[PDB]
Amino acid sequence: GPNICTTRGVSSCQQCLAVSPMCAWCSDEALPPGSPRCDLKENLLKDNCAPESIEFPVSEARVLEDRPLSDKGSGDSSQVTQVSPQRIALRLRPDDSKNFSIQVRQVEDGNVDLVFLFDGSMSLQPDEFQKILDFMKDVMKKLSNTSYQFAAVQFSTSYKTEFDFSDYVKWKDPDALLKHVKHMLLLTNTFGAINYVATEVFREELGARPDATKVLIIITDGEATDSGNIDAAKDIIRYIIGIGKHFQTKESQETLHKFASKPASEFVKILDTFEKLKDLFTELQKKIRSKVELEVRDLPEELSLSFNATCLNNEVIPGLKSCMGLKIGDTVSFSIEAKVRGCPQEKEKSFTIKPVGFKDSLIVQVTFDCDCACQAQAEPNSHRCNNGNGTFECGVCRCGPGWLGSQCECSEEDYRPSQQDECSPREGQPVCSQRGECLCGQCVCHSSDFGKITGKYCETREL
Ligand SMILES: *[C@@H]1O[C@H](CO)[C@@H](O)[C@H](O)[C@H]1NC(C)=O
Ligand SMILES: *[C@@H]1O[C@H](CO)[C@@H](O)[C@H](O)[C@H]1NC(C)=O
Ligand SMILES: [Ca+2]
Repeated sequence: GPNICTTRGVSSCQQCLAVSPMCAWCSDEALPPGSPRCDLKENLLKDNCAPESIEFPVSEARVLEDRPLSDKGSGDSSQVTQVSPQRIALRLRPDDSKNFSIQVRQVEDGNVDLVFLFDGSMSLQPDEFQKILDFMKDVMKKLSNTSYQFAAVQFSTSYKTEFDFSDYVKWKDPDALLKHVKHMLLLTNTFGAINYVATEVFREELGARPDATKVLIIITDGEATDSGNIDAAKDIIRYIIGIGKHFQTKESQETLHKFASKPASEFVKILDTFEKLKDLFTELQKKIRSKVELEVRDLPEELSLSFNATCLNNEVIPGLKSCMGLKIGDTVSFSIEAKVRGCPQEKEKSFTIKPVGFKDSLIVQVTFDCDCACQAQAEPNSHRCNNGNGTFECGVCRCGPGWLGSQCECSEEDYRPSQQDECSPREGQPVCSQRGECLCGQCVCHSSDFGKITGKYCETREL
């Protein structure tokens, strides 16, 4: 049962490869033109196509850089490795796919650049504002000897950095970092405050680490008094904590959703009192650095990925690019499939697959294997195609303007292949009255200076 490679009526080696990854092509030259050309390599070999003429590329995945994951008890010896492998060379056929895998293992503490964006509006009692200050001092005192880095920004009507990352690293003293804070006692411009942090606090000159996890703890006691968008803070993991009587109604709590990351059930936290601020972050802190999540950069438009995750105790979750509830030294893995659509023009592209908050990454160098190697001697104007009327690449003719056929001979389109038996009017007769040649199931009459020959079967001579 002639399958996809044979059926599609292909006219060259390139679109034969473009039919399907399983298709191979024969370029024998010496072969009855109406023989099969695009088929599986086994079927091509089953007929007597010259075995060395067969073109059958195969997609492949080759590991280039495969530093092993670092173990627990790791000194910075050529730095630590948390993603393996780190570079892979992918070669893909037209519309083909190829799987690969990566192990991820959090070897190090986990670098987090955390910003406190705390409400300083007029609604806060002097004690409540102090509870917020002591909350931040508590968090920083509890995390002094970790890879956490802290910045704090008070916002009301205005936005003010009380200290940034370079200030925290330099002093490491929560009391001294916050001693100058004066309660603003004004409005609640949450939109502009989040934009301020995203562009004016998360900056490398001010101590921010470019590969660290960006976290935003927003503490507020009322709805925002400004408006706009926070597109500039899309790359920051944003928690928001609404505290007090102004978030009693579920309506008021829902206004906070657009400020926090998704889903709101994870990143929006509602409290009735400021006393519960100590215990609340204690639980938040457990989900900040306990999750590996794959992040795809520079993925070409013609490429699509699918992920199957093995997330501790061999729970094989199809669809997931993340695993949560991880500890130091745990190892997870992801099976990744990359399918291309057709064949892009730029034949070499790269992209990155990286865990959020990691410097380690997997770079995937892609090359698309679409052309046939028999473009070597493609013989334009070949004597196999009516002398000039066709280019002879890969053992067949690619017909120039006008002409058609196996050899570029049939000129005016026969269209419907039908049969050569439509060249003689009845079963046993010779074709074209013996005054012409059957070309693509249609008679083409012998030319003579003695007179024209016409008719469907070249029966009429005009002397
Ligand atoms: C800070 O914590 C790390 C974590 O083990 C420890 O190795 C280091 O000695 C601590 N520093 C001080 C000054 O205690
Ligand atoms: C994910 O698992 C499904 C079912 O086992 C399989 O069909 C698919 O190829 C897998 N994908 C990858 C990228 O391994
Ligand atoms: Ca308020």
